[PDB]
Amino acid sequence: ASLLQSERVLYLVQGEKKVRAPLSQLYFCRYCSELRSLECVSHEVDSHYCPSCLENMPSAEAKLKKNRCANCFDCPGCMHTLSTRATAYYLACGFCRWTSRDVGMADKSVASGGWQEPDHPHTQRMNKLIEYYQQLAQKEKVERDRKKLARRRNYMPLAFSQHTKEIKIEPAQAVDEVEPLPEDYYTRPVNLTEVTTLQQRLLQPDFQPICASQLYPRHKHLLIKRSLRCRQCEHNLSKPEFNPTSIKFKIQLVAVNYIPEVRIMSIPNLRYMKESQVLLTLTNPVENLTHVTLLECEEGDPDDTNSTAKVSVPPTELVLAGKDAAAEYDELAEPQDFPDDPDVVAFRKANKVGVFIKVTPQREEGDVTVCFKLKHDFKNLAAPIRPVEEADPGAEVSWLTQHVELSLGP
Amino acid sequence: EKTAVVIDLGEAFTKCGFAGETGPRCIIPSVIKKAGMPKPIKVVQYNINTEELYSYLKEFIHILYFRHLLVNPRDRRVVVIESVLCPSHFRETLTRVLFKYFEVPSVLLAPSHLMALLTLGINSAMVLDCGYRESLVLPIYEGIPVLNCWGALPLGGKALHKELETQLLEQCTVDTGAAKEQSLPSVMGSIPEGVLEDIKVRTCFVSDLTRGLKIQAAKFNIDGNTERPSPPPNVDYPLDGEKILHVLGSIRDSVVEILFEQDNEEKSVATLILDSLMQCPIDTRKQLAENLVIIGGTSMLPGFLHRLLAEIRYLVEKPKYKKTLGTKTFRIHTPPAKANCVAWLGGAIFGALQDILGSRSVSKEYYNQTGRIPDWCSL
Amino acid sequence: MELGELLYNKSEYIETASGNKVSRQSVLCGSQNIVLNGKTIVMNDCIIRGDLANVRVGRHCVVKSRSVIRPPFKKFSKGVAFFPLHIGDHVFIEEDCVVNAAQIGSYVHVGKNCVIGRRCVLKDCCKILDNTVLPPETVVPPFTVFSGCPGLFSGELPECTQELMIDVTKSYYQKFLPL
Amino acid sequence: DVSRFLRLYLRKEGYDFHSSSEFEIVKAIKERACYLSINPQKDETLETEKAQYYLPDGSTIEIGPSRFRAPELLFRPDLIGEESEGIHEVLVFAIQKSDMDLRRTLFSNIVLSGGSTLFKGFGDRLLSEVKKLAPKDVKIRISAPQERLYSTWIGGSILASLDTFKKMWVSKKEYEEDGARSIHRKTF
Ligand SMILES: Nc1ncnc2c1ncn2[C@@H]1O[C@H](COP(=O)(O)OP(=O)(O)O)[C@@H](O)[C@H]1O
Ligand SMILES: Nc1ncnc2c1ncn2[C@@H]1O[C@H](COP(=O)(O)OP(=O)(O)O)[C@@H](O)[C@H]1O
Ligand SMILES: [Zn+2]
Ligand SMILES: [Zn+2]
Ligand SMILES: [Zn+2]
Repeated sequence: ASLLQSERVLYLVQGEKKVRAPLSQLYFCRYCSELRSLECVSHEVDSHYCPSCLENMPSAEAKLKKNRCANCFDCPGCMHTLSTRATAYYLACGFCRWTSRDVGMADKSVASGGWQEPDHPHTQRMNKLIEYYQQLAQKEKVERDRKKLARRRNYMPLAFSQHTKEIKIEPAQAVDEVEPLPEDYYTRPVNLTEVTTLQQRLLQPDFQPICASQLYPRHKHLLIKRSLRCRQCEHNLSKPEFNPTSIKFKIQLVAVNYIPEVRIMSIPNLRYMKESQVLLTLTNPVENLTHVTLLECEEGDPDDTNSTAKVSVPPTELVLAGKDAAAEYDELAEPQDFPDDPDVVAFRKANKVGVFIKVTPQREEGDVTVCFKLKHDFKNLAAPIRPVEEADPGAEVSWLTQHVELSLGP
Repeated sequence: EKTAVVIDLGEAFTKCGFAGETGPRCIIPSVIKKAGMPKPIKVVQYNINTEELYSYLKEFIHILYFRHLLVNPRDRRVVVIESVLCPSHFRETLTRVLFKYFEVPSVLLAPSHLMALLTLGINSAMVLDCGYRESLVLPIYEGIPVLNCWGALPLGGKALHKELETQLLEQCTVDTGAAKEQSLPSVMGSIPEGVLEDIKVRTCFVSDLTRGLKIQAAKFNIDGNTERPSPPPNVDYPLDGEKILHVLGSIRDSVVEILFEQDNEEKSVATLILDSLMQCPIDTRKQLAENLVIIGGTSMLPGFLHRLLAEIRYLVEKPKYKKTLGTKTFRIHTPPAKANCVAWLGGAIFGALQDILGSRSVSKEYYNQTGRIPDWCSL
Repeated sequence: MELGELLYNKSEYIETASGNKVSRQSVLCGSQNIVLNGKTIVMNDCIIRGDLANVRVGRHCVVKSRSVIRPPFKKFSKGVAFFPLHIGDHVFIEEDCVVNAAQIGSYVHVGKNCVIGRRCVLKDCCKILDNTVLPPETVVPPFTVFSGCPGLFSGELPECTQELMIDVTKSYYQKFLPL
Repeated sequence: DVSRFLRLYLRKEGYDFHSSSEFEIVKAIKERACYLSINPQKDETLETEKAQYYLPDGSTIEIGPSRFRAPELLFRPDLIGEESEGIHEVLVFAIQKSDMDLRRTLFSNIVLSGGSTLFKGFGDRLLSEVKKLAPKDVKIRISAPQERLYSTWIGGSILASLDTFKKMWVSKKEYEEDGARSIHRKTF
């Protein structure tokens, strides 16, 4: 993904918004015939979990607990998951040696149950204001409803019947003179250790304190398990109910697991001329493909193009064997030996075929970029078939063109 | 119905959380770390192409709705707090991102000043908003914002950060750790905005009116021989590990004065209240004066509220404002949440009102049909 | 380089046995307790100490040069002892990297010159970036990237790591041959 | 006030003119590019060209919809929130306040003066806005001179030249003897 530079050769997406992304990041949509990007697809929320103590919490409990773990804590000074140490328990960090004793929080007899965050200072005033505005909003709703049904009736405010407990909040008292800056600030050395930085100030927003002794450790933030759903298609992919300590997908779907992935095996000279060898591995068990197209003339956004890649080669039938094969186990005649193609095809191993592209570098100053279209026989299986019961000839016949953009090192 | 989310996109920091809460859940720098870019690009930028702005806001809102808040965007409503006279194309884009990409049920474009008034409970009050870009004031009288008597000056965070950078480069004394124990000037051509902001918050403070008025005349040096008050002690600040910048005591209490300096025009952060209040209707004068509100993170700076209220009462006695605003009692309101998170708290208090929210707010079905967001400009 | 893995020619001196290749330059003081079941690679000047260990490594494990894998000591009131670490399947430890980690999960790409702290657990399908410090007793979830001197959540990985990482470690092993 | 309200709309387009010097170039922007639409609602729905204006420094600014919806506040000052009649209203009200016999002749003789009538399509809008308020089938002639800005002075220049002016003005010795009223009583 990162070790090999997947962020070089990119695949194009069809729709409203055109995007150039690596095949590793993209997803293939099986309901229809069009691969779509992580940007294009809509995101959902499945499950919440703590990154320290991996515990799958339900959606209801998260809303009550404000998307936080009760047991785990993150240090305020540096941003790292704290650890309980005994002597009878105090909270301490590994990276920085900030303790819970420093700020002056008393040690608890019970390990987890004892620790808590103080109640918000303006929580009582809050509820009183909500209830005042709630009652006041309810009056406007009744007024707006009464006005709307009178318009809908269209009786011109005809008086058939006779027309027409209060909550009163006291408004906050305005101070005559606000407290001045203490005379300590004048003629006193300022230790930058004692006062807190903006980053660690703002992590505790309810009462962001200037001094470090006031700054208490906040609960550790819960992380999210994303599930993707498309515009046209319904489902796409999702994750299990035990995503904590699991790398399994409930429905595995990705562009590399359907569309044939292209990789630049060899990179030649960048001095005005060369011959680059690229591989075209298949992922499907049995299929056919072809890199025939030259991306037309000024069509399909070929603005990035800074070279003329010929790739004048007819289709080559490659197949993947999901099994541990030996070094040159058997030599097939019709697949390998019959299309010898010594100039075009470099090598043909198991689920692998090297192809020579004749690029024209140094058309611009530098940063050589090549546009070429790749075709493949997509066994869609859109119609109802149990273990390939249906023939799926019309599906296999369908030729899907992916506009690839390979970027040479330069 | 579900508890509607509140977002407040600012140049420096964005406030995020859920309605009917004591304060915002997440507050973070309004930036995004794009691959290739060493410094992260700012998400809100006025006067750029729509497509480039659309991509930045799409990237940012995604981070807010998944990494910071954990909730589906399509399920529950939005309460977008944005200041009055926010650029047209920016607000149009922000809504278009929420309605098209995320497919939110309904957005409510509340003005920050009217939201700040709800938190106190008082129906009428003057509201000063000392933000990053511009320090804006807007009188709110019994629910109606008075756009006629608006006021704005570029004396916020950005103007203060720039002033600090200028002063530090003049009196530049850093200990690199390479025979740089001796005072070394301007080793680095520019100082990054992240450092300048941290220096401002920790080192620099707002002086008293009496001491400040002397500092103004001192640096001017208006036919006087060393008429400055005794500064605080010099604070040593680390830059990128090894390099230790010695911050001069004069810089700490002089950097702030650019806000409260008259500069001939008679245009300070203090004057902007009195300039607006004098332009207000004659009946509204005494009610607005008595109910002052000071929001924005720039006013959090230590001893700002005392200097402002003092500087007001001094500028009152000045002959221009002496006639109209002579015998007026200026009293400041202390909001429940902190000065930075007053704007957000209003939107949450408003978001808790499910019945009024749905009616006032613009539904997606209306936007998809029309493609016209309602504004204070003509329809 | 552009998806394709590049050639690396090894010298004559290297201990090739049952698929497992271990550079003779690289000392592994404590050969008894350390175990390499699969076709593992250990590059030159690397350390795998047997300080009361049980260092089990993967099928296609890779450890680049100047890199150390030492077990951590558990500060227990009952008895202070070195906790035996278990490197997962298809693990890629990058060059000049320090590892004091207990239980490193399968299909992981540990970055270059990155110090992992004492008693540090890593779950499967994660990636630590280069010049990063994971503090002692930290956990990293699957499909995650931890970075910075603090060592905290930077973002998420590509969905296809389980399938992709197999190609990387196996290709490197296959491409890494004698001159 | 139109210059002040244009500055507000220019900040709503995203261009600040905070300085007192920068207020002068807002007055220049107004004077250069600001057209009064006959129907304001139709021009708002229509997508603007966004005509570029060049500043003294050299920088370009796209004004867009602020161009036409700024001077509209003359004809409809309730939009911003200023309690006034309006330029179309004050003209009609002034005629309607006068005696019934003169109304027809006063509608038949209207003269535009000053600089805040030179707005492009001012006469076109005013004629339309006056007609609907004024009585039906009444002849409304809004006779603008070519020198509207300098009309007030030219009048004084003609008045001053006449021998009657010699009688009208107040002498320095008259002001010393008569008192303060001298200037007020001779005014008319
Ligand atoms: N707690 C604080 N203490 C001191 N200064 C602060 C604090 N929070 C923010 N600031 C400063 O004041 C500014 C407040 O800007 P803010 O109101 O968050 O942005 P915006 O005006 O774009 O909504 C910040 O840029 C920062 O420089
Ligand atoms: N060509 C013009 N187009 C639009 N507005 C103009 C034009 N010329 C002047 N103005 C406006 O009219 C003002 C001039 O008013 P003026 O006629 O001098 O008033 P007075 O009659 O009191 O002397 C300018 O400040 C400007 O706002
Ligand atoms: Zn689809
Ligand atoms: Zn936890
Ligand atoms: Zn810490």
